[PDB]
Amino acid sequence: DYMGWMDF
Amino acid sequence: MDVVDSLLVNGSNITPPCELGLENETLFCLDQPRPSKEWQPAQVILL
Repeated sequence: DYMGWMDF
Repeated sequence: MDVVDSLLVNGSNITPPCELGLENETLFCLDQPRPSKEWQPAQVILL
């Protein structure tokens, strides 16, 4: 997922 | 996205355009934006 690599 | 909507539609992804008329499905350089929102451009700047 794209919002996932750095979800924070 | 509220911050820079015109840059996230015209251009969209961080992969640059290479579009040749001889080729039908042009996958040279640019991967086709999926999904077109903030997405991978926001994650590459750290957001």
